[PDB]
Amino acid sequence: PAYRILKPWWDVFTDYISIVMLMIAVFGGTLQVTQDKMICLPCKWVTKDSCNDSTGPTGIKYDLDRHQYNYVDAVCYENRLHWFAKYFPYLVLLHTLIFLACSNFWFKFPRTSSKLEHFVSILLKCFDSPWTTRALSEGEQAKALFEKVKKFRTHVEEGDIVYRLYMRQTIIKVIKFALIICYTVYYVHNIKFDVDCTVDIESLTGYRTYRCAHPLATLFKILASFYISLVIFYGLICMYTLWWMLRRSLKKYSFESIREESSYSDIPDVKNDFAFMLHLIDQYDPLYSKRFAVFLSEVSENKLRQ
Amino acid sequence: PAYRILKPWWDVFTDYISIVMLMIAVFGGTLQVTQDKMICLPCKWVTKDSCNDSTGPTGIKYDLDRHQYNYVDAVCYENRLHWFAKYFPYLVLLHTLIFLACSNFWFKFPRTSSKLEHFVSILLKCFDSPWTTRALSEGEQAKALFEKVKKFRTHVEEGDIVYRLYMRQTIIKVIKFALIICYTVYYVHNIKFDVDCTVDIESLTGYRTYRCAHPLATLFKILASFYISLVIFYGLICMYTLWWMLRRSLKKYSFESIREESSYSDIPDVKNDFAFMLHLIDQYDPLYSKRFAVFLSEVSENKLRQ
Amino acid sequence: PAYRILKPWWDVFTDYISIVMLMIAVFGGTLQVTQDKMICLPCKWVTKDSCNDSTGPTGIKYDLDRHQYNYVDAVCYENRLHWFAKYFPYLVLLHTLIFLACSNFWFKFPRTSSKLEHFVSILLKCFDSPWTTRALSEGEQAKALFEKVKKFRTHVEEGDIVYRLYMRQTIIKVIKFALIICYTVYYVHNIKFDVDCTVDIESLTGYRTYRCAHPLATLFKILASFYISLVIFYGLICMYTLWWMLRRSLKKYSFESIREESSYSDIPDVKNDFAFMLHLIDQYDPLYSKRFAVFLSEVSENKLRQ
Amino acid sequence: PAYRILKPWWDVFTDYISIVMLMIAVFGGTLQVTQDKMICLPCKWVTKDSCNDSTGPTGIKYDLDRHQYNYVDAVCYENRLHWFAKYFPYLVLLHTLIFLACSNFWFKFPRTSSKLEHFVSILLKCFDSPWTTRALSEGEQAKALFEKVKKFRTHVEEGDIVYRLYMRQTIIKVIKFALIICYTVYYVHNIKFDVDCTVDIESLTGYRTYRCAHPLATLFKILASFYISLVIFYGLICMYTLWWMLRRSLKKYSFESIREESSYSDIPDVKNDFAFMLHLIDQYDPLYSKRFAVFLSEVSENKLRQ
Amino acid sequence: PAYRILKPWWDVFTDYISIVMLMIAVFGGTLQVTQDKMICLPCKWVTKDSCNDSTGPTGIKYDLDRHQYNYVDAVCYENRLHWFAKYFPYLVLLHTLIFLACSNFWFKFPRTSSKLEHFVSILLKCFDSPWTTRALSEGEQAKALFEKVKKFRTHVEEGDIVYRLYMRQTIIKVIKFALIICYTVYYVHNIKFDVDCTVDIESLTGYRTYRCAHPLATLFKILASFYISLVIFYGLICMYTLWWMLRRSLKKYSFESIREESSYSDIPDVKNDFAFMLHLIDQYDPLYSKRFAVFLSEVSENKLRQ
Amino acid sequence: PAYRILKPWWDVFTDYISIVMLMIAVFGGTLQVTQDKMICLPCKWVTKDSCNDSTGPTGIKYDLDRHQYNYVDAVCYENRLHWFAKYFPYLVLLHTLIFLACSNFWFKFPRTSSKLEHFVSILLKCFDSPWTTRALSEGEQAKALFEKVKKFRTHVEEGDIVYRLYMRQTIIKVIKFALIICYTVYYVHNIKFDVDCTVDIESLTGYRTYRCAHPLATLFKILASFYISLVIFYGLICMYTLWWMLRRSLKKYSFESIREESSYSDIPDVKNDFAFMLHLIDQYDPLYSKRFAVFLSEVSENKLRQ
Ligand SMILES: CCCC[C@@]1(C2CCCC2)Cc2cc(OCCCC(=O)O)c(Cl)c(Cl)c2C1=O
Repeated sequence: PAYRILKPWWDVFTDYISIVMLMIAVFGGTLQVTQDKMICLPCKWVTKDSCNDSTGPTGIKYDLDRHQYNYVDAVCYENRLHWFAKYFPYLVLLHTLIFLACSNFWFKFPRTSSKLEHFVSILLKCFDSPWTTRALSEGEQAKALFEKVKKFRTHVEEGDIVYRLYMRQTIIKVIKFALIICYTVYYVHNIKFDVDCTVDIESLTGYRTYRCAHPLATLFKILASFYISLVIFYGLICMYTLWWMLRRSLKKYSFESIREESSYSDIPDVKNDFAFMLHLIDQYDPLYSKRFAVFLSEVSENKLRQ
Repeated sequence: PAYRILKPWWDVFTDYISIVMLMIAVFGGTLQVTQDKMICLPCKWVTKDSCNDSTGPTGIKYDLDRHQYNYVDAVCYENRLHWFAKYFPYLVLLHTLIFLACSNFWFKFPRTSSKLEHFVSILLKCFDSPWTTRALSEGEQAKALFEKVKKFRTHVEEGDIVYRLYMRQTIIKVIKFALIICYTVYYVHNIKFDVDCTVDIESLTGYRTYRCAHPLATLFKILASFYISLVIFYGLICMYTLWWMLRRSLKKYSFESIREESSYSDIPDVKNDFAFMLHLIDQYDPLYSKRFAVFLSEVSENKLRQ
Repeated sequence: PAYRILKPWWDVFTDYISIVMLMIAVFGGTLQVTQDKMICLPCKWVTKDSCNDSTGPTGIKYDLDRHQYNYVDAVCYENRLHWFAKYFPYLVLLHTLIFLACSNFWFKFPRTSSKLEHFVSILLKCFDSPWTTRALSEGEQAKALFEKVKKFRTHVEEGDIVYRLYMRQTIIKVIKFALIICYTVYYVHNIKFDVDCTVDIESLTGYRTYRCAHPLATLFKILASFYISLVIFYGLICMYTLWWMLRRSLKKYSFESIREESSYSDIPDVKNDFAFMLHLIDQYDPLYSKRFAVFLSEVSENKLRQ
Repeated sequence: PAYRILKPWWDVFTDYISIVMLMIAVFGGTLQVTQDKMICLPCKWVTKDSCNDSTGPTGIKYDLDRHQYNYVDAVCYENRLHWFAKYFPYLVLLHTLIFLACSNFWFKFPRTSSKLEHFVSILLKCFDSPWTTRALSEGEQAKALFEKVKKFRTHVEEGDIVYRLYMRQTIIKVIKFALIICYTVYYVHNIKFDVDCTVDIESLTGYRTYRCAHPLATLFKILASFYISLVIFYGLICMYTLWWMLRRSLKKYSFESIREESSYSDIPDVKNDFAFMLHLIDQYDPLYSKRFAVFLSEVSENKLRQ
Repeated sequence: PAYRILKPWWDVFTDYISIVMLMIAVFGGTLQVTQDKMICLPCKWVTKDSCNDSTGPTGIKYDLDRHQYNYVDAVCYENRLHWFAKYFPYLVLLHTLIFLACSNFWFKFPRTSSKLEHFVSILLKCFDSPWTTRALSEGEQAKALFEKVKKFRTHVEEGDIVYRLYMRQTIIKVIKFALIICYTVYYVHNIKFDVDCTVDIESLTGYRTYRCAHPLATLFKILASFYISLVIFYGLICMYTLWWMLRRSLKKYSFESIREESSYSDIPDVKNDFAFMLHLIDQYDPLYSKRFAVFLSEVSENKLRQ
Repeated sequence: PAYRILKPWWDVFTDYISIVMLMIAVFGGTLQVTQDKMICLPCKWVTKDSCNDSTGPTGIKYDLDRHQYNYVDAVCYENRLHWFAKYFPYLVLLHTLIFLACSNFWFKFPRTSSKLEHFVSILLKCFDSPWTTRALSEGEQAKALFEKVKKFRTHVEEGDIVYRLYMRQTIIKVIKFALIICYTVYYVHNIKFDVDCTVDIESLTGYRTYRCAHPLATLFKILASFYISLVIFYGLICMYTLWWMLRRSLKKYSFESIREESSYSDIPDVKNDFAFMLHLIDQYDPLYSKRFAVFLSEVSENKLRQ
């Protein structure tokens, strides 16, 4: 609904990034179940579990059918291949859904969605107010507004809940980024084209060690190296937020910059949880606060009462 | 329709969980009919239905074509493989559709949908009522409302039907969870990569026992271990409900907390099935009851009659 | 359109059942054209068209290529396999479309859709009628309603057509259920995994008899055993209907239960085809008849005329 | 748009039939390009281009690779297979699109869509007319209607164009049905499972004659035998139309059955092309003519003029 | 938007033809990337790059594996096959998109879309005009219309731009048709089933010449022969247009046929680019001009001024 | 929303081009993951890593199975094939998304979307203004408009931000085009059908060098040669823009061409960032400026004040 203004500039970049993070999780995923087979050949000559080396030349005959090649692929794809290479597309999906759903969980929990639901309502109407024109430079209906916003100020003034949740979201969408890099940089070298496996199934095929190949290992390094670069730019967004979300100390509002402009001084600072909801709407666009900066002044209420 | 308020906080978490439970039933299902073949090799040397064990090495030749390998796969996939491994994706779909449809069956049965249909109607209007402003702090049209809600109170006051059905839903969406864990934890070890089969078809192939492999056995342990963890968190939701749905004993309402605020005392407790429909809307958000806490007071009716 | 009230409780269960009956006809169908191949091996040793029986063991060599195996599969899938196993998904689709379309054919035939089209119209307005409030406890516009419903009573009072068609639908949606069970229970044992075929093509392959396998035979027994259980529960719905649709003998209406409540006695029973359209709307919810139980009373017409 | 009334009962059945005719053309078509391969084996022993006939038995070795089998399939699928078996799904699509598009071409040609566009307009308003209530039993605005329909009668009264086109549609949607049966019954026996081909490519494979198999030949007989039965029932619809479209001889209208009911006699028969547009709307439902049977009577115009 | 009237009868046929032209470009295209492989066999005996010719018979053994057959297919499909056979589905798509997009480019270029945007606006209102009723047989608001259309006549009267573009479209959608036939008839014989190739890769396979087969060559002759017949019927549409678009010489309008009917003579011919926009709307349906044939007459303006 | 007028003619062509650029990135991409295999044969005779050259002829036998051919394909597709041939479809997608998203980023950044959001609003209303009719040839409500646009002129008059961003977009959507041609023309010759590889895996297969083939190399030259031609035509669009975006020097507006027409001279030039938003709407269509050319004249304000 009408929550576009409620999202600052930095949380607009993030909503697009958290999609393209998902696009390379379904594209890498459909490409990993349809395919991501392994090819595997035995090594006749071997030295310590390593394929050492060996008129016109001719092929080598291992005397193996197709099902023995297809059996050893599954073994050397299940056992001697890192779980990160096989599950990378399913894993970035699980994480980006968290990074995404955490943002919107603050809009679904009814203890907090209700407070947002009517706060943006009274600001959206106050923006369109003929009296704000005169103050910036059948009134009894407009008096009920003054009593509404006076009630809605005294209704939400007991404690912080949305400033608690929205502070949790940027506390937990930074730890994840700090957790992602802990494992996604430490396990990307595990994926690689050339794979050697040794699985002890001599009884079936006749060989010990099998050199193998993972053809999509190169295409997953690209997505992974494109993913984590699509997550530090994400992480740089949320870092400046907490730099901005604690330096300001916005437990209350500061109307001191407009009280000179209106020259009324009958408008006091709002105590808690009415500032913060207002503080980011001014960070979105600074007009919507100065038109709401008049409904709290009793002189303006008096001039409206006339 | 306008039933969002009618769903408490715990039944909001559940509607999302009952989707992702389904997403891993269609994804595991398309991946089980397209594929989930079995590979199978015979074991030349065997000791009690068990593949015991056995210059440069060379392959083993079983002298089998492709159709004999493709025939024994079907046999050892039909007979010597547990039904739970093959039907897991179809089974969680059947169950999550029950877990899902049971929630909404209370909205379709016309004996009960009708009662919900107009109860939320009179609350949605009473929320938007100018007279509630004065009481919280051409009236003949508003008098018809007082007679409507007095009639609608005496119309629904005979017995409990929605409190019967909505009590059935959380009685039967707990037994299922208790039934799921009885079988889904006891049969997940049945699925496994390495499979040995012995099916007595020597007349066709020439061998008795065949070692086999199920490559998706690892991918189904993950979904199953992800599913049941996506069902105890579900089950923890419905457990607190019955803790909450019996401790309160909400056969009637308790207006005693607002009768001090209004200071009217002309508003009596509603007898049965008008409280419970109101009791969870107050559990959703506690405003919608205090604005409906005035239309029952005859002094307020008298002041409205003026 | 506004026909939801026009459908009793039992025909609400049925509309969902007639979908899931279709879901296992398209899922079983896409799975039967994409696949449902047969595997087939010859039997070197045979006794009366039956594969009798026969250091380390070795494979048996039939000296057949892939195209001879692929040719004999088509033969033993076309000739020695029951049509019910191959066409089950296409057959339940054909039947559920009949079971489904018969329900809605009563809404498309213009001789009967027209009568339904305005009957529900005059009831939907009469439900919202201020005069019904006073009777339950610029009138000239409401007089035209009294003349409309008096005309619409004398307009539809000649014979039964919707009571004829809606009686046909539950006469023909019971015979089908009785026809389904006659063949679907008598032919489900025909589908089975192990198949033996004998097709007399020695000239091409060299063998007489071929043991075969149908890997989806187990997955079709499940859908079939799930289907017919999804059709007797359907059939139990329509059985109670005719128990209810003949015991009542609703050729006319019985207003005798409300004539005490209104205490007017100026409202006579409606003769034919105006009761039945009204009789099931009262079976849906019993309010919509008692508000329509006043527009037929000439005293109420007189009090409205004042 | 509002053209539902303009379509009689028989052209309602037809719109559904002309869909399911198409559903078995896309289903038979996707199933014919994805697959509909041919299998082909050579016949070592042959007598006049016919595969005559021929301890434990053993396979026959033709000494052919896979590409020689795959080459001869294309030849014996291109040359020795009837075009009707390969193109049946594309052919019923081409025909059902004609059967379908011909119906709606009468709504697109602007010389005739315009006439339909305002004729249904003046009937749709006249149906909702308070004056029709009194006649069936600020008027100057209603006078303009009388002059509108008098003008719209004299505007469309010169000749027949929609009665020409709609007569063409049922002249050409009967000849096609008569053309379909001429070829679709005479060529269905051409499709059959067992196929023998002889193509003179000894230089490549080494054989003259090849027995073959067409596995979908049985599934196309079913659709074809289901299609033509889905076209004679179609053809039976359009046959009764011309029985009905010529027996009536509806070059003009006959208001003689209502002139007794109104007892005005100031309403004359409409000459041409205003009757036929009205004649089928009465065949849809007979109410819409008797309410339009008053706007042409000058006494009614006079009583409206008062 | 409301541009349906703005399209004559001939440009209505064309919009459907330019779809079915596209339907056989995506159907022929999906069928050409999924498949359209080539089969290729070597010719042991050859005379001048031509496969000349050559108890019970036996197969010929070329001693080739599957990858040598799969390598020579790509070569003889890339080199010795005409580009028209491989790219026909992609080529008719490119052309039909031009034939299609050129029609609608006249609606997107803002220099001309603006002129169309308000011309149809003033005609759509003037069609619904009570004063046209009297002339065909609070007026100050209608005076502004007379001044609007007098202004909109003097606003668009300087030169021809839409008559320039719409003349370009039928100049360039005839040259293409004349270009299509120049190449599509001269290259359809290139596609054919039997293909002989000779590619000089003896070093890999061992043979010089390879007979091949293109199984879809017959299905592309049908679409091509169906396509070009679906483009001359298109081309016959645009030919009559220029016969009609130059014979008339519609640089201005001719109101001489209605000036007798109105008998006013105060309505002069519109100079340029107001006639042509009006000339084709009369060619669509001749009513919309005679109702617009009154707003230009100063006597009608005078009678409206009264 | 209502931003169609805000986009000049050249940025309308571009929005379509930036789609078809994407259509050949998803079509080339689905065709590159589904397929784009490589075929590879060894060369028995070789001279310096080059396959030199070599009764009836017979095939060459390399004594290789299918898995050795399938292993060497992956190697010679991963190592000896240019990254541009494999990643071309993924690369044009990444670039066209930038070319596309950069255009619309100027509409999402809230510091600039807000300014556009109300500028087009006041022009869209002023276009529909009765007073503009008189000037081109309850007014207190129209006075508020004059004060609104006087305020909205003094509100946006401090600096340039949208003229900064929209200047950045055409500075960065020209450098990319200049960067595309730097690499896309220099790397298209890398893709080619015939490929020779040499990868040093003698230990597994037995050969050193393998001739290979890339069958889609011809289909990617076409898309690439079609792509870059679909990007210079794009690049020609943005080049004329900067020719037009600097020659005009539109830091302010020039009302001198209309001040003769109105003959008021009370309308001064707008200083900065109100001209440019207006300058391109006049470049779209020159009407919307002359109707907005009156609300700034105090004589017109005075005549409106009367
Ligand atoms: C005698 C060995 C050399 C010839 C081949 C070689 C040895 C094994 C393969 C090549 C040809 C072939 C083709 C086959 O079918 C291909 C299915 C692939 C698909 O489904 O795409 C099968 Cl089964 C077999 Cl046994 C065989 C052979 O005897």
